[PDB]
Amino acid sequence: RRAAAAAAAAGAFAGRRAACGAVLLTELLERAAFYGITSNLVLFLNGAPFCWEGAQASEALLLFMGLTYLGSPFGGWLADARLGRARAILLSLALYLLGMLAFPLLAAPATRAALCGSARCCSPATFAGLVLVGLGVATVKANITPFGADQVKDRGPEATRRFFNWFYWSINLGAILSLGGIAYIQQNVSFVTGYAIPTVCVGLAFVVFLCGQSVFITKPPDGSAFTDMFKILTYSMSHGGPFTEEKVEDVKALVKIVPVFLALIPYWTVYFQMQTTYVLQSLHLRIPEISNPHTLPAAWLTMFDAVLILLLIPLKDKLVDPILRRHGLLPSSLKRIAVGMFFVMCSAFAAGILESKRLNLVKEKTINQTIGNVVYHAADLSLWWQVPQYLLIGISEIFASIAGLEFAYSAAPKSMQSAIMGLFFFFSGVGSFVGSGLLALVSIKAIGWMSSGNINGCYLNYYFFLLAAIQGATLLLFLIISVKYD
Amino acid sequence: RRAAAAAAAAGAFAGRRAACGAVLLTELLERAAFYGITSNLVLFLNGAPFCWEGAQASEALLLFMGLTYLGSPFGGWLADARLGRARAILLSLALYLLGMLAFPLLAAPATRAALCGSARCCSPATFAGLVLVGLGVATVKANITPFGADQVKDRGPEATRRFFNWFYWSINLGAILSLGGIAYIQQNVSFVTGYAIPTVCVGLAFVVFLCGQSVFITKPPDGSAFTDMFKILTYSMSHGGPFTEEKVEDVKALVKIVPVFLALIPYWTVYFQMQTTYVLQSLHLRIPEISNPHTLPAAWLTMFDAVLILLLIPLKDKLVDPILRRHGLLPSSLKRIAVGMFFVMCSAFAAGILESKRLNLVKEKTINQTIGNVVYHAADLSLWWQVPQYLLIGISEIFASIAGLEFAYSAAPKSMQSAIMGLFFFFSGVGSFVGSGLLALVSIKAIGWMSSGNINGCYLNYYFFLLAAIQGATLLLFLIISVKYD
Ligand SMILES: CC(C)CCC[C@@H](C)[C@H]1CC[C@H]2[C@@H]3CC=C4C[C@@H](O)CC[C@]4(C)[C@H]3CC[C@]12C
Ligand SMILES: CC(C)CCC[C@@H](C)[C@H]1CC[C@H]2[C@@H]3CC=C4C[C@@H](O)CC[C@]4(C)[C@H]3CC[C@]12C
Ligand SMILES: CC(C)CCC[C@@H](C)[C@H]1CC[C@H]2[C@@H]3CC=C4C[C@@H](O)CC[C@]4(C)[C@H]3CC[C@]12C
Ligand SMILES: CC(C)CCC[C@@H](C)[C@H]1CC[C@H]2[C@@H]3CC=C4C[C@@H](O)CC[C@]4(C)[C@H]3CC[C@]12C
Ligand SMILES: *[C@@H]1O[C@H](CO)[C@@H](O)[C@H](O)[C@H]1NC(C)=O
Ligand SMILES: *[C@@H]1O[C@H](CO)[C@@H](O)[C@H](O)[C@H]1NC(C)=O
Repeated sequence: RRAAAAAAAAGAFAGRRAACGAVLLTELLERAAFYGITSNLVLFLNGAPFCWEGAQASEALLLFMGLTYLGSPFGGWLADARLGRARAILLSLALYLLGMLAFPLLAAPATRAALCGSARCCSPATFAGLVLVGLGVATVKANITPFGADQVKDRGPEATRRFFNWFYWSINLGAILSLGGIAYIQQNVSFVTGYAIPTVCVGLAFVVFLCGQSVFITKPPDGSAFTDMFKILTYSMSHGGPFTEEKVEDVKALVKIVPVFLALIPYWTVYFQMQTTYVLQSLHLRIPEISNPHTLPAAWLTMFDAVLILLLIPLKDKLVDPILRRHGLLPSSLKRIAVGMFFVMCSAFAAGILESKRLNLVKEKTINQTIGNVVYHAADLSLWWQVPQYLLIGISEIFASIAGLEFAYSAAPKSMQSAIMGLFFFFSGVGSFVGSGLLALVSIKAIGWMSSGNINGCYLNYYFFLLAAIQGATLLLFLIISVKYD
Repeated sequence: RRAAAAAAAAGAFAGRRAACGAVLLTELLERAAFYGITSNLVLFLNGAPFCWEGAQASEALLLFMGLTYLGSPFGGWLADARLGRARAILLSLALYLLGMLAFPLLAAPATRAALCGSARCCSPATFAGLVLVGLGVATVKANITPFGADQVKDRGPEATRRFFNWFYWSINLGAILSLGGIAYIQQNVSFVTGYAIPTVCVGLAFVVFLCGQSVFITKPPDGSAFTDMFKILTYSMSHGGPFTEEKVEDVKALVKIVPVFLALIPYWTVYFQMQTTYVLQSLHLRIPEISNPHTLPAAWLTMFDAVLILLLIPLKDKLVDPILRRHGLLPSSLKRIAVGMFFVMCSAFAAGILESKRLNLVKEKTINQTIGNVVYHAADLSLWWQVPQYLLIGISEIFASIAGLEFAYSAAPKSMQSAIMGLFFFFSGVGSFVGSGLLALVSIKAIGWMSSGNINGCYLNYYFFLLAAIQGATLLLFLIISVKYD
């Protein structure tokens, strides 16, 4: 019946198999370049060409990441009011490549003198490159996600759900490629060759759109709507009556989806802190060697999470697209976010248990292992015991990560698409920054949880339990908000 | 509108304030007597009048508890087919008082010779008394709960929801009275006076119904329905067609509510194990003294849980009857069970954290404290640190315990009321027994979690984490079952 019809829709892609693979490949290459920059920025800045202090490099990376979140709302508005999505993404990719071209030249010893030969050694060029890269990334992220789902939007709302699966899969495949191959070359072979590859990736990602301009679905720009709902918004949030035709409906949609985005700040707060502290714990756990180029990169550890995601996304798809559809289970995009939050809390609890075990074991004996150029003191507890953690968050990223994008896409006005995604990725950055502040809070002398690269004297288990409690409170609040919204 | 109407219904009781207080008082007295028997049965059996071994007394108490669960389905059937609820409860209370009269006589030194003067010293009389008490308790429990809600059933389904709140409140008040006063006298003053009081409670509970026979709502017995849906059930589970008039509907209801009861076995499995191991942990924690009669009873520790429940039930009622009704939040009786399971899992995790802290602290120093007539080795960690546990389960008993009874009452055929409650209380016993088996499982030499009254050498934290995992899996399964049922 209806189920049969929906399963038949799941039979999507179909005609448009080109228009999609192009977007998937473009996002893969863009993510590969982004992770190539982000993985080893601090090592590059604190090295031979640049004599920046560790604090300066950390602040530079923090500003670069913050720019990629702050520029998203403005990148989305530019792609809706003044330009189309295709042209905006093309301009953003051109700017991203321009910012890309700076780092290989600085890495090269011959061309470094031309740029900055004659505190910070080469602050202007590096800052300009980082600003350009951040603006390009912010404009691409806020615009590629709705542009890709535009091709599959005609076949109802299950084709856009299948597309957002292989979009996340391509993102994670690009992350694996960048953090595995490029991050290895950047630290073992040379920085020139390690930074030339992501530039070539950006160059190839630009060619794909030019080749695929004949198969994409475009929408004419419309800034009149933005003017109507920004300039004369203060004149009113509802009850337009005879004045205005249906723009009051999209004003209602905006003011109704803002609270859902606001209630998701603690989710990102916990999620980014889990990204950081999980790697912190992995560094202090027994890591086996691979050979008899040395000192495997620390970025490889992050790969672990994404390594799960790939193996889950096909499987899940099959074992979720029939199984959960013919039974009418979990159809909405908000209950899936709730399930993701539940599994985030479970992962936090598992991490706390493992950290308590590690802190109990470390009092007996400790070994030294080198990662990069620094030796960490680790207990004699195998790294693979951290596998149960990464499953639970991985399942979370199966549910909460994709469903968040689906909700941001579907529950948004047609005119302001790619601008609601801008707010989504901006509130993600706000959550990341408040999470950094939370980490700074528990590090004070009054609490002393994170008073000290060795964490054998820091109670990471209490931090994990606090994150679990925050995630539980967020789960309850989000359940209430989702019920009220529906 | 509709909300207003429902809030007005909440304005219940109203006319029937007598018919209810009578049921509440009867259940209070019955629970006081039951907890008077259960609290100190082992101490009585292993003492001066009786020279039973500890294993024999434990087996006797286990059989007594198992009888109270096994007799529930048959007690409910007797109250529906052959008798009315009022007459069945009166007969059960008479039998309960008859079984009650045995223990004071055995405790008294003069009358002990008349009963058993001339292995187990007085097995026949004690076994007969325990059998009579168990049958009486089983028949009362399966019949008092639907009889009490019968008075308030006319004013829609919010009066039966308010009644089931003050019913649980009266149960917990009776538990506090029995475990605080009676359990104190049974161990400090004398067993004769400590067992005379619950007999007087049973006697008073019998008088209340005789006084309230003029204000109760009764239903004529109907065994023809039981014959129709038992004897010729094998002839068919649906599609009756011209044969039968609407009994196929109640057959459908039975076969549709059986899976929900089956999926609740792990809930009771975890809940009873939490009842036991929480007291086990409380015994090994620093307990302050009260005076300068000595050796406060161990049963007082159980009081802790119920001590919360009282303070929650009024408050909750108010802060849930307006607040959660005008907002249309959590109206069904199964989502409340799901919330209770969530809080059970959270309590298990908190208990595991506290147990890990206690096991870390015990390695430094240990103190000795006497409870009853046995000294426990306890860490120097305050007992009140166990408060966060008992809140989380207490909230659970606010949601899962009451809503389970509401679902058992509402989702049941009109003819088989008090027989579905029999199955409810029987599956509760099945869950209790499988929980006892689970505790016996983790005590084997292969696992060794509970290899040994001192638990300083037993990993209770791993047991708590296993209970939390079981509760999470039960939460997921129950969510799926509840969605399919609705
Ligand atoms: C006892 C004190 C702590 C009050 C507890 C309130 C919390 C525990 C309970 C009470 C009200 C509940 C919410 C009421 C609103 C809904 C909508 C319901 O359809 C799905 C669950 C959800 C999201 C509930 C989540 C849990 C909840 C927030
Ligand atoms: C979703 C939430 C409720 C999960 C519960 C996690 C929190 C509330 C629980 C888990 C472990 C619990 C702790 C268990 C052990 C200790 C150590 C003791 O020295 C003080 C109490 C304290 C600190 C408890 C505080 C509350 C606690 C931290
Ligand atoms: C609802 C469920 C999933 C909650 C998760 C609880 C379980 C699955 C988690 C919580 C703590 C985790 C443990 C953390 C620490 C250890 C000790 C180590 O020597 C073996 C792995 C092991 C044993 C992990 C096994 C999985 C684990 C027990
Ligand atoms: C990835 C693997 C572990 C599959 C995971 C399945 C579990 C995690 C998910 C998938 C399907 C989900 C259930 C689908 C059915 C429903 C009905 C929905 O309206 C409420 C939630 C509930 C009860 C979901 C609970 C969580 C659930 C059981
Ligand atoms: C660990 O490092 C410390 C500091 O250099 C050193 O003294 C100690 O011997 C090292 N242990 C091992 C096993 O290398
Ligand atoms: C605890 O009990 C043991 C065994 O009787 C005893 O030897 C020890 O001294 C006791 N400790 C205290 C503080 O009483």
